[PDB]
Amino acid sequence: PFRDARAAPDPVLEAGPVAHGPLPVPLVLDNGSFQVRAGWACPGQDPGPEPRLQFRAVCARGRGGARGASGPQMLRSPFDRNVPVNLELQELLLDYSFQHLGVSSQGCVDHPIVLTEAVCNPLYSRQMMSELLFECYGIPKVAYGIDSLFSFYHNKPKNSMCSGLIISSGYQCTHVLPILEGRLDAKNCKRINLGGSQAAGYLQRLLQLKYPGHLAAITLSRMEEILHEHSYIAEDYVEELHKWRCPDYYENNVHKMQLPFSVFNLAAYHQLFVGTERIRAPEIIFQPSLIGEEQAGIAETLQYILDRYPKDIQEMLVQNVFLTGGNTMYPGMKARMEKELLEMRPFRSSFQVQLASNPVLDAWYGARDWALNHLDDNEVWITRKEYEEKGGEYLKEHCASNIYVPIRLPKQ
DNA sequence: TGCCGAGGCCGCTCAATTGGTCGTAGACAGCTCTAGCACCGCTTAAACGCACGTACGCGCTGTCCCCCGCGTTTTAACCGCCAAGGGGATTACTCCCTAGTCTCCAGGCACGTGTCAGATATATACATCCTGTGCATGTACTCGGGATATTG
Ligand SMILES: Nc1ncnc2c1ncn2[C@@H]1O[C@H](COP(=O)(O)OP(=O)(O)O)[C@@H](O)[C@H]1O
Repeated sequence: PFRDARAAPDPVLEAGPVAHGPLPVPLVLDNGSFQVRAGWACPGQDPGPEPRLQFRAVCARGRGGARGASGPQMLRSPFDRNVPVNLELQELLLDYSFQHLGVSSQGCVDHPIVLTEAVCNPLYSRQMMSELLFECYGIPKVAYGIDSLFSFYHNKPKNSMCSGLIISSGYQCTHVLPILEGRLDAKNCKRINLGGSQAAGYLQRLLQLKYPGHLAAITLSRMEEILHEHSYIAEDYVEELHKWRCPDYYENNVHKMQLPFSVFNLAAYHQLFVGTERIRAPEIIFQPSLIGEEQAGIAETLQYILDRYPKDIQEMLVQNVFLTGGNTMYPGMKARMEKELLEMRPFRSSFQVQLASNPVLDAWYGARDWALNHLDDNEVWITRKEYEEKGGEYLKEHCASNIYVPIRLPKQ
């Protein structure tokens, strides 16, 4: 039976939890598309004690017009396909986050910040995100990095130079990232235009067509439960669906999702039987052709990037296949990935598949551990004055960050 | 009996359709126009469409309560028929008049340009006309009783 989600927690703090040693403790801000995750670096403690503000990245303002609201509670959100592209709907998302974390007082946030961004970020987008940050909030110095690569940095066996493929899958994108000597080989990195949002959207539209008698009973927040709790990824889809074909297996494995009641009441207050549907929603990232979409999918793409290298460095970078982010949470994901990988390697060769320690939070914990180390490496950060000579389309090439290129944007 | 008378099958000859072959004449497809002026691309400052609670108007709804429907059959002539008669619609011919062709011939006017005006649009101020509302009676109605008209 379905549950309902929680809302409106009580995060309130003093003006700044400044510890011993250096006073400018940075904010660690994972600016996610599904949800934002934000908090103080809190140095000198091994386990990250409190990743506060776990909240959905969505805002309310309706037919009333005169007000808007920002916490977990018609709706809007600041992103287009995992790049932020909104003005004040970004501000009132930052404002919520700062106010609930506490801030000093004066006409700026006194603390430096580390902020996640898109695997590639359009130059205009980076420029705007820098302007909307330095101008309005007055931050002293800033760092941009990629969610996935922070999660890798967290999960590495050692704080040392590495190579691998990162497999990442968030709200509206999945990416395959080849990395060599700690550097993202962004020349031949690739992404797929699908993700967990689109899975839920498909599972919704399926069950709407299965039970037209009660369109209103099924809605995204209930699709979330069946997709998180009750769905799994096949080892081989055309074989799973084949064992699902016989009634004696079906009845033993179909999921009985009881709606809340007011004929045994199921003619409207149905038990929403999900069978094959609990496979067809996860599978979208491996076979986007279950939707209309003609793209290679996470299987053909991995082969298509992996055959663009010399045969020795393939055998190097496949030694660390890493799973992180959103959709990798499905049960069975490691097994499907390592089976699909076994067919596309030399007959006796070796590979290894690692799953992130906490697939959803390790991006933030990574950004924490990174900033807490690189406090004083002033070649890594963008300082407030640099933004006055370099127009905002500028970045500092540390590991776990997008590849910079010399370029400039006309503005007046 | 008879005879034959009446009787039942098969090549000429003509008269539409049908399809074929002859040759020749504009009219169709196409080219090059060429030429130019519309389509487009490129900006601009622009109007008007459109996605979106809430007051709330009325579309739809649960009751009882009766005529007109619903059912029958007698009959009543309506409608159908067939057969006969008369002509008038029809057919086939001969004489006849003009429909149609072409050709010459003119100027009527429909065509076209050449200028630029009285026209009507658009704004601002505005007063006024017109709508929506609220509000008495006056009639057009439904009924009952009797006179006149008309059917059988
Ligand atoms: N436990 C889970 N099982 C399955 N899917 C999950 C789970 N938790 C989150 N997701 C999916 O993860 C996606 C969001 O992941 P996230 O890393 O926050 O995205 P991003 O970094 O792009 O904002 C959502 O589409 C959601 O459906």
